[PDB]
Amino acid sequence: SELLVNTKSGKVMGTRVPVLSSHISAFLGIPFAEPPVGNMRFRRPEPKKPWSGVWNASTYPNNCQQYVDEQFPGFSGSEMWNPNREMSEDCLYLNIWVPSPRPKSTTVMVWIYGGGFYSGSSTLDVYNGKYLAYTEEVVLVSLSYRVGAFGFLALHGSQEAPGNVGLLDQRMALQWVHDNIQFFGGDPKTVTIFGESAGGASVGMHILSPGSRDLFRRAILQSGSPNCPWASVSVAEGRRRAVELGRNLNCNLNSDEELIHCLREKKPQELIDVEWNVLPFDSIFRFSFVPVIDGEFFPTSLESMLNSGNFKKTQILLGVNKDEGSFFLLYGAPGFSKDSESKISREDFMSGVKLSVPHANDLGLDAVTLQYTDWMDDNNGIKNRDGLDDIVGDHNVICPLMHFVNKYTKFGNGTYLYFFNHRASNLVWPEWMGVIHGYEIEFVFGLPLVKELNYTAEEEALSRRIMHYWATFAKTGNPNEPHSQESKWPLFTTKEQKFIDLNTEPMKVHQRLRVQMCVFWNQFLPKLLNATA
Amino acid sequence: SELLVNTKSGKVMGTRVPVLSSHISAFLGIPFAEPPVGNMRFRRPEPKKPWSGVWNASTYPNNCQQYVDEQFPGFSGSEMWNPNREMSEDCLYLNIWVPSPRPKSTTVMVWIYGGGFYSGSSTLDVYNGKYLAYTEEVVLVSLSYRVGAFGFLALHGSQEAPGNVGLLDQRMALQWVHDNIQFFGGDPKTVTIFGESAGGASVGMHILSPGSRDLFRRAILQSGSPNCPWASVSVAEGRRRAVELGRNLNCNLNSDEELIHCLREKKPQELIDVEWNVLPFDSIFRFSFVPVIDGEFFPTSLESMLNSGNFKKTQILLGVNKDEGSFFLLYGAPGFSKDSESKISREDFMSGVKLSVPHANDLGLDAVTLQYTDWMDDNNGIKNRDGLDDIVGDHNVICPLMHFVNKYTKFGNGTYLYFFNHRASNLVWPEWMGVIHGYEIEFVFGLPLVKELNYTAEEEALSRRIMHYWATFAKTGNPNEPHSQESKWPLFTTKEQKFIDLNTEPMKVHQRLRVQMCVFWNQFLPKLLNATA
Ligand SMILES: CCc1c2c(nc3ccc(OC(=O)N4CCC(N5CCCCC5)CC4)cc13)-c1cc3c(c(=O)n1C2)COC(=O)[C@]3(O)CC
Ligand SMILES: CCc1c2c(nc3ccc(OC(=O)N4CCC(N5CCCCC5)CC4)cc13)-c1cc3c(c(=O)n1C2)COC(=O)[C@]3(O)CC
Ligand SMILES: *[C@@H]1O[C@H](CO)[C@@H](O)[C@H](O[C@H]2O[C@@H](C)[C@@H](O)[C@@H](O)[C@@H]2O)[C@H]1NC(C)=O
Ligand SMILES: *[C@@H]1O[C@H](CO)[C@@H](O)[C@H](O[C@H]2O[C@@H](C)[C@@H](O)[C@@H](O)[C@@H]2O)[C@H]1NC(C)=O
Ligand SMILES: *[C@H]1O[C@H](CO)[C@@H](O)[C@H](O[C@H]2O[C@@H](C)[C@@H](O)[C@@H](O)[C@@H]2O)[C@H]1NC(C)=O
Ligand SMILES: *[C@H]1O[C@H](CO)[C@@H](O)[C@H](O[C@H]2O[C@@H](C)[C@@H](O)[C@@H](O)[C@@H]2O)[C@H]1NC(C)=O
Ligand SMILES: *[C@@H]1O[C@H](CO)[C@@H](O)[C@H](O)[C@H]1NC(C)=O
Ligand SMILES: *[C@@H]1O[C@H](CO)[C@@H](O)[C@H](O)[C@H]1NC(C)=O
Repeated sequence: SELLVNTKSGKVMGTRVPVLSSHISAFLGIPFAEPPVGNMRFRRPEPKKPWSGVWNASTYPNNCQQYVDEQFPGFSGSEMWNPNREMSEDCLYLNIWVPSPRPKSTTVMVWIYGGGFYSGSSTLDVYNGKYLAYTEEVVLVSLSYRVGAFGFLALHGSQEAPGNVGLLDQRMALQWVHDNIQFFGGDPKTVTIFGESAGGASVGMHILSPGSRDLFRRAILQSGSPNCPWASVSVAEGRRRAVELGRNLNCNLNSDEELIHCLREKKPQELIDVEWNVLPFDSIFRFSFVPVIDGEFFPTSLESMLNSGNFKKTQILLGVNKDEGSFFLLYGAPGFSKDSESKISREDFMSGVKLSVPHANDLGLDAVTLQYTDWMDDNNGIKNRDGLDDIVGDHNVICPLMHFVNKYTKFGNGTYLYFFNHRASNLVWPEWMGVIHGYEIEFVFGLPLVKELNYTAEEEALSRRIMHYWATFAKTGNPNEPHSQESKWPLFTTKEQKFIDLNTEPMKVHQRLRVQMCVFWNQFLPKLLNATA
Repeated sequence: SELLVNTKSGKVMGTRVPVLSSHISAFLGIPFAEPPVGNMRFRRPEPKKPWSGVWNASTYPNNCQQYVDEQFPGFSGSEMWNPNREMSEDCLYLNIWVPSPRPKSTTVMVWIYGGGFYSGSSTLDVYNGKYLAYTEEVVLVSLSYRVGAFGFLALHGSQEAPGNVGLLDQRMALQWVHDNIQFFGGDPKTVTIFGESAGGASVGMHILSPGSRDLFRRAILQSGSPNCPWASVSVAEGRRRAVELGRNLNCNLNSDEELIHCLREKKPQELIDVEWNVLPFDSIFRFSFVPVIDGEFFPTSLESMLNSGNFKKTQILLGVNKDEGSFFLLYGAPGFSKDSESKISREDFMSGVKLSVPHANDLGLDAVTLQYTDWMDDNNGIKNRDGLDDIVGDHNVICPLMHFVNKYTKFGNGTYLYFFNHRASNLVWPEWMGVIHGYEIEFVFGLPLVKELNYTAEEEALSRRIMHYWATFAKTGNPNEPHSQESKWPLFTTKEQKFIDLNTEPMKVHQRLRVQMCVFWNQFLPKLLNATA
């Protein structure tokens, strides 16, 4: 009964599931913490009290309370990210995918979903771990964590709403995986945590946080970095938004205790409905309740931690996608559409620049504009559009990640940089959107392997290659074949700063990813805004 | 006796001179002002007292007291700009070149030599007007004006050293040409003033100055603009330098009167020897004593005058050369040589950036650096060198001229923009220096016509074309042939902003000359320096 597993918390009943004309085990819904309900809302997670009998882990668990995207109802493109289960605070569970026969001490891979820290679900179709676990014979785990106010409300000082609880949720799952994954054939001394966007930033935060370092071996970061403009706030801003939320809900503000009590009575949807109202600016790619630089989970400022090398030192595989910004412009910028090539005008361009760099003063905006405007042809609808895409991309994902890369590689043990630039043949979004943020995931989890998903043959190869790189890396700390003859994915070094692209064509090696624009975002603009303010 | 001319100041005896196996008249040394000597030093020029008898104008006059370049002794490249006559304060004379037979009421062209306002001579070989006057049958005139302290010392308030006297010198020559050029077959109602570098800036200043507008019809500007960073200073800076000069010469400073008396006793070389010591910065392309925004010669600030359209409205022909900055880097930047391809290092590059933009604060310097550095290959010796060339070029000549162009064309009557990018076949300077500042002059005056100067056949064509454009323009206000079939030199308009290049190849039309870099120099950087200071 490989489906009947006994863990240090209780027994769990699995379920056999088909995968590419075969089967593997699957334990969905394993609880790793007491339900963050009632007075637990906002508090740090508490480990799951051991249970009696057999816990049925055959179906997927609930999804955490979140904002649901309904801008394009009845459109797979955006609906594929929405909660596909019943939302509920009681949502701290994790899913495992064990190969069959159940191996022992095999590479473990824990996935942490993205979603800007305000949304996400471990139960999406696109995150079905059966293919990867099957094809690469690994123990694929998918955790979950609180999001929105629920997971990141921060009244620094209080013990009721300390902030970063959502990250602590991830830590406790990693801890569980630590103590129980061996009972599933997993090797706790060989765990790779990986995630995309907010999930990626999460991985990076676990690398930095002293209280998480010992819970994993190596890590992967997809289109996300711990130092991203949107991935965290100061204790002060965190407290400002928390109060604002309260004001937004007619609450006693006089003290933390009174405010916590008020927010703890409100139904989940009440909080969610006014969640966006706390942001300081009109903007895109900015999220209300995110990790807060607390001095605890994060010893000191992120930048200082990176300089001093105060962070876990291991191997990391990370990269980005060609058009990271397109997805956000569609949702927030003026002029963008899903039903047209969205040629942007000069006036809308100026508008998008503001929404994209909300914290910028007027001179800053000029800087950004000058940097991304071709004055030899500035009324070119196409150009302006691609210009915004790059701005949103470079500022929020690519350059922040590159800064992280360079900074990490000085103390790291092995850095692998990729540039995903393949436009899926069956993508439901229009063409101007290019290689959209988050669309490398379907290849990482190997959906191009499902013949019914009408992908191309060449795309099945890519997905198999990508999973192999991801699997091999988590297993060895290197994605390259021990000694194949296939082109090697070079090691990113401080001097050569090499990286490769990921697509159907033959591998190619490049250097200094968007180095020019990144000098602008990482060195210059920060200085300009500091001096002129 | 076409050589014997009677003017409203006295008679003058000319001299016949050979030109391309033929002859024309030439009156060298016509005095148009009382010698600015003794107590006249620094004062506004006074018209030349009518003389008795026949003034012999067969030889060239003296050159004004100036700093002599002796960085490359015995090298035609730099020596061709040095005074080729005996320097002396008594230097206010002008030269005329009248075709033979002496025509009547023909197009007149007055040349104003450049030299950063600290040097220059109307008697250089490269400025011999016999070819142009001969080939294009025009009355070519070459004036002179005081330079250095002598021509621009400015103690605003005083009447002894009011500043801008040097420009007034040019005005009085233009006035003379006005009242006497008809006696030489010239048409005072058809005078075109043209000059290069400081001379060009001069032309532009005459266009702006209310007291000069009526002295000419149309104008030409070569690699020089009235609004250039180096072409003028505020009344305050003007007074600061004047004092500094005095301090530099152990003078009573207590009052203008005492300081003027002191500077009026010192021999010309004394002043000249400490002339560079007054600049506020360590730098290249910056000159000690230049035009001062006085509220008189210049009603108000240059920028305001250009916005309000407060300036002479006529036709103008102007342009620049491909490598304006090279000449100055050779003389002031670290790393540059005449005996090598001057591949510049990253450290010397940073140094040159400072010398090139002396008025910039640290953030400004960063801006400039980021704008001209290719971070995909920043140790490329070549690139850095060309980068400096462009910086020095764009900041000091090209973008300032472009700003002038755009601003003028809103009220102008006809604007023609050229981009001289032909590298003379016999240039004595090394190749890296490209198309050096001031080397379009030899073609304007048509030296490629002299077979003994070993130019190419193709270069004789260019020189003849160029002179024709220059001549035809001064004659009609349009350089194009009334109705030839040759490619037309389009009119620069605010919308299309067209211009053409000048070289041996077939004409080509372009648009928005260095528009990208100019947005940086004309809009952004000025704003950045304003905000952050
Ligand atoms: C309509 C909901 C919605 C609102 C706001 N911002 C959004 C940003 C992004 C998305 O969608 C994605 O990001 N995407 C959805 C998520 C998707 N992921 C999914 C998982 C993997 C990566 C891709 C990418 C596209 C939806 C948003 C917002 C902002 C503000 C409001 C306000 O009422 N709203 C409502 C009031 O006042 C303010 O001052 C202001 O802060 C600023 C003006
Ligand atoms: C050696 C003389 C010389 C000096 C300085 N600057 C020069 C600039 C340019 C040339 O030559 C050309 O421009 N060129 C010569 C002129 C030529 N024209 C000719 C006509 C048509 C255009 C081309 C172009 C090349 C010669 C220079 C200078 C500067 C300063 C001194 C100081 O002692 N000097 C001496 C002290 O203290 C300061 O703080 C400082 O201001 C800044 C550090
Ligand atoms: C748990 O295992 C059960 C077999 O012992 C299986 O029948 C359950 O499937 C579904 O049953 C229905 C009645 C409902 O309870 C639904 O939630 C279950 O998914 C399976 N699921 C449970 C109850 O956890
Ligand atoms: C003025 O015309 C003279 C003929 O009447 C001619 O001889 C002069 O030539 C040069 O003569 C010598 C002696 C010397 O004065 C020199 O300066 C003259 O150039 C000519 N030049 C003058 C005197 O102005
Ligand atoms: C390839 O699989 C697709 C899965 O999304 C499917 O939509 C395509 O359509 C066909 O299969 C099902 C889903 C149904 O729509 C049927 O009517 C279609 O034949 C499928 N490609 C095709 C056209 O065969
Ligand atoms: C073409 O004219 C040049 C003018 O500068 C000259 O230097 C070249 O040299 C010859 O003429 C004179 C000047 C002298 O140097 C003589 O020895 C040379 O033959 C001249 N080109 C040549 C080489 O004929
Ligand atoms: C990682 O560490 C091992 C041994 O500690 C060392 O041999 C290796 O060079 C390191 N990896 C890199 C390339 O940083
Ligand atoms: C110059 O003025 C004339 C008449 O005043 C006018 O016809 C012409 O269009 C003007 N030139 C331009 C193109 O500005």
